[PDB]
Amino acid sequence: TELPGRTNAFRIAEVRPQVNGIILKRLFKEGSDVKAGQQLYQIDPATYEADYQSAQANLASTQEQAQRYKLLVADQAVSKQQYADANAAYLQSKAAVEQARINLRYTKVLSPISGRIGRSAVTEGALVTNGQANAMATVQQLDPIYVDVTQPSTALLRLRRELASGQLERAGDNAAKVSLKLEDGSQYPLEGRLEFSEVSVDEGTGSVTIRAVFPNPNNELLPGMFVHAQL
Amino acid sequence: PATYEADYQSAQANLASTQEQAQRYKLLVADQAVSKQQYADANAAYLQSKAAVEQARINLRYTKVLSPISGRIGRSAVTEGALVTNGQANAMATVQQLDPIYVDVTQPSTALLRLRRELASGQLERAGDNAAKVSLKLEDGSQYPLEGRLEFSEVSVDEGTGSVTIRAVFPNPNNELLPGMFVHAQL
Amino acid sequence: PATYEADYQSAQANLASTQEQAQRYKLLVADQAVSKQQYADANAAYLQSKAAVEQARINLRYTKVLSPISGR
Amino acid sequence: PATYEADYQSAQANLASTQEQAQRYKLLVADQAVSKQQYADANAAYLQSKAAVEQARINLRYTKVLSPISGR
Ligand SMILES: O=C[C@H](O)CO
Ligand SMILES: O=C[C@H](O)CO
Repeated sequence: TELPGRTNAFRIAEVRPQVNGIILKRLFKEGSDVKAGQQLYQIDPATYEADYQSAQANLASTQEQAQRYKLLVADQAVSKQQYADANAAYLQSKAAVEQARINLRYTKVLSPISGRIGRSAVTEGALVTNGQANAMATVQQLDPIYVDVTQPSTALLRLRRELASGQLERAGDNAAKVSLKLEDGSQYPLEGRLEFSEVSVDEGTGSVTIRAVFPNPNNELLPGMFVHAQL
Repeated sequence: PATYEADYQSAQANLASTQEQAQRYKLLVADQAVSKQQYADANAAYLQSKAAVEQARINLRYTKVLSPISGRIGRSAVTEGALVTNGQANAMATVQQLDPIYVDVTQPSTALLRLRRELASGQLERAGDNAAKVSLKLEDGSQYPLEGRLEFSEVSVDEGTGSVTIRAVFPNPNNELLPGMFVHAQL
Repeated sequence: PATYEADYQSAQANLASTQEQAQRYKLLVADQAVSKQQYADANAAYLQSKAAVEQARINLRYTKVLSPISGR
Repeated sequence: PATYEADYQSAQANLASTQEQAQRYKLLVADQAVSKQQYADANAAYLQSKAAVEQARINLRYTKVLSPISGR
């Protein structure tokens, strides 16, 4: 039995800015392989870095001020007000620093997922805004790769029982071993699982959609291919 | 939540401050050691802080997107790293409780009555008040192993057709039954 | 020196920023892609920063009270 | 023509405005008081207005349908 389907990325993530600024450098090769947590961009941190330190200086000051008054009020050398106001400022500073720190951190646009980044929709030197609609880039885990197969709800059961009645080659709980046949006609050398748990159902058709998972090193398989699973 | 968490704490700091200010100034005006203005203003700020904090708290909370129902989630319409907006048109994902599963049956208003009386006249196998036991037959032809209730209380009526729609309830562990199947209930 | 040290770095951070700003705007003005009033201001900030830094540096330095003479 | 007449004057009002705006920004770029890009946007609007007015004028004129040929 041959089940028609489309290959899809195993995982998709969008790269976006979370701080305002100018793209200083784009540290990645379009179309290369990037790891999750890897810096993909550098937003000119000249200022954020400046504010952050400007802040810490402030906190260092107000903090001393406060700690000194805490001591003094205990001996009434100072009033309950002055200490209150002093500890007030101290708290505000401490807050500012934390916000400064957060923004500086967002200056290094990291990759959320491990996969394959394509073209960078943003040129170096460009202006980037937190909340902006468009994404700077898109990474894609392409190794284990999906193959979305759609069968009429009936067939999914039929297969499901053959799986339990040993009539199908086990591949794991709810998974049968399968082979892939490119629209090329050729036979993808490796083979993978065909999980039976449903992922979606077009109630307007009643048909179900399940996923096959093939190993894809060498990156021979790419999203969008019209293939055929085999049981 | 890096920031929401930051604003929330930034806020709580403030409240802690203004609250002290108030509770104190509430005592000085008490002995005319501070004008009515000074205290009114102090309690003003205090109330504002208290409000700010509550709003910060609410936003932080929404940071963790929970599932409203228990059931089966399908694909996630949103990728990680994506930008999400309150009020946005599209839903991030849809959960569907498929275990007890419904089977919408449509019979002409007449038939519904015919069956309703057989139910009362014991001519139909009771399954509960207003419910008769029923079996399911997939469009496959096969016979769904389990069986369930066929509630007679109407759910909707296409007045343009006069026909009524009632629901059958089948157990569906194993998740063999899925939405959209064209089946047949049997009595 | 906890603070002086902090102000001093707080400062240098600032200068590093305004300095970049200035050096860049001067390029723009040369293409008339920014009013010289914008540049003037940019270089104005740069000079203030540069001044701040120097004063910061001076104060930090005075943080280690040294002995003027050799003796007892 | 109640409206076409209104739109035509509504427009001319606009043009009179943006035109002044432009002519003034034109003296600024001359003294590097503004960027080329600014005088650009200003002159951009000015040209759009001038176009709008001409279209308004044309339409108002057609409010008076005329005969293409001499005949019966
Ligand atoms: O931008 C999406 C792909 O990475 C490239 O073209
Ligand atoms: O929500 C059901 C499917 O997973 C998607 O669209």
